[PDB]
Amino acid sequence: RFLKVKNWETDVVLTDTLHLKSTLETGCTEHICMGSIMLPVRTKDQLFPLAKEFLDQYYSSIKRFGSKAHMDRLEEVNKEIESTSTYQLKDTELIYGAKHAWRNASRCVGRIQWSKLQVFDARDCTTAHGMFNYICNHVKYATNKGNLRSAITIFPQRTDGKHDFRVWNSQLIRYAGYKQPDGSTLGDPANVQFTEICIQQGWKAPRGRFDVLPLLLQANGNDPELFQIPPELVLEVPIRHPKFDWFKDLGLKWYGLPAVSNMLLEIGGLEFSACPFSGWYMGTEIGVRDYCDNSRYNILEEVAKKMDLDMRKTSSLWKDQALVEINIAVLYSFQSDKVTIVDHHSATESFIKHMENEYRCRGGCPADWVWIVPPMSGSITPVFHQEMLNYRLTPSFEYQPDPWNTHVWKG
Amino acid sequence: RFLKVKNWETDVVLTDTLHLKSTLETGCTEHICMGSIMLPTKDQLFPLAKEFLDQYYSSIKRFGSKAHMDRLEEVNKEIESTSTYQLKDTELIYGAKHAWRNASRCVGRIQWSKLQVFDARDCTTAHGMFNYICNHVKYATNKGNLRSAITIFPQRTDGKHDFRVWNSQLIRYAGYKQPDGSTLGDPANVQFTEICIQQGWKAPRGRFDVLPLLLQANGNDPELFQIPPELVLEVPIRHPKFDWFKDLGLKWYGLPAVSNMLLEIGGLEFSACPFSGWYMGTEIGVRDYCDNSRYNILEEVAKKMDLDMRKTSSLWKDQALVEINIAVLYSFQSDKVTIVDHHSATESFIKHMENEYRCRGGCPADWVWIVPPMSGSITPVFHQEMLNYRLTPSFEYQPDPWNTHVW
Ligand code: HEM
Ligand code: HEM
Ligand SMILES: CNCc1cc(OCc2ccc3ccc(N)nc3c2)ccc1Cl
Ligand SMILES: CNCc1cc(OCc2ccc3ccc(N)nc3c2)ccc1Cl
Ligand SMILES: C[C@H](O)[C@H](O)[C@H]1CNc2nc(N)[nH]c(=O)c2N1
Ligand SMILES: C[C@H](O)[C@H](O)[C@H]1CNc2nc(N)[nH]c(=O)c2N1
Ligand SMILES: [Zn+2]
Repeated sequence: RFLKVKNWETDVVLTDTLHLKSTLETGCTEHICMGSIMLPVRTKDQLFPLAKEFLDQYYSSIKRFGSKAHMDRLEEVNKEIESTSTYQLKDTELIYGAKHAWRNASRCVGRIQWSKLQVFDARDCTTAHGMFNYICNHVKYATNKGNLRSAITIFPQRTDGKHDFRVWNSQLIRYAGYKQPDGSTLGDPANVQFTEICIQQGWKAPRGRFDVLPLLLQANGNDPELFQIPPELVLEVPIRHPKFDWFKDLGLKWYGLPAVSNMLLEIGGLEFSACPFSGWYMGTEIGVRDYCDNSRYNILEEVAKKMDLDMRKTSSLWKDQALVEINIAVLYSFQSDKVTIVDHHSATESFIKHMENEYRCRGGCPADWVWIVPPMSGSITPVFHQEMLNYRLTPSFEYQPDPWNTHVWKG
Repeated sequence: RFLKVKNWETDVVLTDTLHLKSTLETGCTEHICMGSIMLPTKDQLFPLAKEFLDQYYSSIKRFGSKAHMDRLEEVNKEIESTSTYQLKDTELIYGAKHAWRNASRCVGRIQWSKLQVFDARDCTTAHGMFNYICNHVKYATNKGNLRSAITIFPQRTDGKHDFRVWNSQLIRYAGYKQPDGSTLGDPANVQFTEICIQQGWKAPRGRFDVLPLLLQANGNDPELFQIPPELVLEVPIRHPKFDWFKDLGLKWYGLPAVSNMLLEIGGLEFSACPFSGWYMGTEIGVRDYCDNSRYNILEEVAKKMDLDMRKTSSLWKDQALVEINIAVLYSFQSDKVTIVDHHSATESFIKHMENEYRCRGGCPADWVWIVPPMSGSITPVFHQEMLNYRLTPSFEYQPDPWNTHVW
């Protein structure tokens, strides 16, 4: 079964045959589409087919399908599964799996970069302190004095699910939030709950509007521990605007390294509950979401005020005006400090090229339109007019519940 | 199976039960989501009719009543006898208001019940059609105080006699292929502007020439008609801050009146059913002016603003885009023509969602189409989870008439 997708600005039409390799479900049925829903212990019984399928994929990519190298690996993994109830990935296999999870991420606009991914094998890690060491190295390498490099660090896979390695933070670097008695929030509203945990776990909080949270790390299913990232490793950028000299006086900064640390990496049926990975920011992540979402730093009002905007009727589009300026500032500040960042036009254009290339070379490129289209100026980026097919391939990055909701406390 | 939707900006949760009444299909499966794809007999007809009449008599609190059963019987008889049937005016009105209500891509549905239905089922000719349309245009325009309306021409019979309005909107600007290679007027209407010329229209070859009407009655060849200019309200576009704006020579028409869709009620197919409301600002400003495949005025506007167009990261496309959309809203408001901004409209739609969840048990919505084409995440709909499914009565798409019409 072939499937065509069309781009209504260029009339370019592409055919998908890759969706036939799709395993997991979408949340959708013939009678309901849930494409806008945000969030729609494993036995040997189901493990080996996942192993085989994965290993068949792997040996195809290295062009050794059916070889003795292929077959003996299957034989090896097989035996290890019924003997030990799990199995270990070779280094080559781990690397492949990670890159491909990235490549399979249907919600990711940055996947043109997927082949260049520095994989750090942290599978020999046994403790929280060990975790801290690995993570510090990750940051230092990834940051690279502002010239950011994609990377992922991979901690021990899940076994019986009672011995999970988890990074409790949603991103390695992120600013504290503090609900005040009066109801106002200080710092980042997104991280209030996590800050409370951290504070409870012993963290002494500076209580400023921009405090870098401590790492909260759990190894082998033990109670998580706190660690301060050395400040010298945390690259931040003061936000200024090129024309408005009062912008700097708003006192905004942001960190340079987006490093997501709460997702689950699945490869050949193996689950990696701690797999922090990092790239570089698209400006609208900071400029549109981080500053301008109502449930976040919410500076729209103050920026609009300082710009003397007609804030009386929304039909003055003051909100829209202030948003654009804030995004201009974010990009200007990062480029001025030589810290890698991409604007939303550049990134969406790159993605379209990537995707075209993926259809030609791979038979498709699963993509979630709801997530790919940037949160401002949608229709003036080329992805808005791009039809996209959404489906799920393994290896994949998956959501997993907040560890504080599931963890069994020792003492 | 009793689905929940969450707004991630306000933590509001609504439970959807209304989807379980869904009749048509989505294009999606458990293996593939197609939510971003633009367009995925006597025995057939009675079930369809019964479902409609069931919901109608339920809506008037007469479910299972004698009147219900009597009507169900009467229609059942007519179908057996005539291989079709006719809607009582009340059913027709109910069905139209509900097809709008069920339009999952429409951000405007808060207004759904205040729709004026003009029954044009007695119409027989294209001339008759023209008269009905003129009347619709004048009622709806209402000197700039726009009112929603739909005019419904005879339903389909045997497919050989359909009524069709060939224009996609009653009012749209012509577009012509320049020898110089580019495009003058509206590029989206080039083939139609040709077909009108190709059918005898005398194009003034301008930039904003109102297209003529191509009306087809009873499966006949379509006829040309000019809307009386005094009925076409237009708005010159000026910026409230930039005086140079006026010299770009831009205007737009006030009445958005979609005319190429098929209205389906109780299994019957109204292939000619032009309807109209009022514009959300972005429809003209973001889409009609700045889409590359349209009037694409972005570059030129930005130039007038002397923005750094050397690198994409100066966000100059974004800056201009806002100003353009400010001007559109400013012009319409100043000339007292009804228009809504995307902040106001989306806010209303969330409130309308609330209402439909409460009073009806849900509200089908297509996020890809509800979220405006600019400033997406600073509108409430962006963080609003939605469920998409298809209820009847509905507006469906239908092929362009030329591709089908037996001449
Ligand atoms: C290097 C440059 C990259 C850019 C510019 C980029 C950009 C983005 C953006 C903007 C999102 C949506 C975020 C949001 O607004 O919520 C996203 C999603 C995502 N990215 Fe990328 N990304 C990059 C690299 C990576 C890397 C290195 C990985 C992993 C190896 C990755 C994996 C993902 C995944 C799994 C999602 C889905 C988020 C979810 O499902 O919640 N990305 N990307
Ligand atoms: C009264 C004010 C109204 C507003 C502000 C409004 C707004 C909108 C907008 C912005 C769209 C997206 C269209 C696009 O971007 O091309 C849309 C689609 C739609 N509207 Fe509404 N509308 C209004 C009235 C109506 C009326 C009176 C009807 C029918 C009786 C209607 C039925 C529809 C349908 C069926 C669609 C989607 C068509 C499709 O499936 O492609 N609307 N509307
Ligand atoms: C269910 N919520 C999804 C969600 C995903 C998130 O991860 C987004 C994400 C993931 C990987 C990224 C990699 C690079 C980059 N520049 N941004 C990236 C952004 C963040 C917040 C939320 Cl709320
Ligand atoms: C650019 N949009 C494409 C498209 C629009 C369509 O109708 C848009 C439409 C329909 C009804 C409307 C009613 C009011 C209004 N302001 N806009 C309205 C816009 C139908 C099919 C397609 Cl493919
Ligand atoms: C590719 C995508 O399906 C297509 O461009 C859609 C996206 N969302 C839209 N939304 C509206 N309101 N109108 C449109 O024409 C479109 N186009
Ligand atoms: C309800 C909806 O799915 C949700 O708000 C999505 C919309 N699109 C998004 N797109 C990006 N890039 N990031 C997001 O968090 C979201 N949120
Ligand atoms: Zn779907």
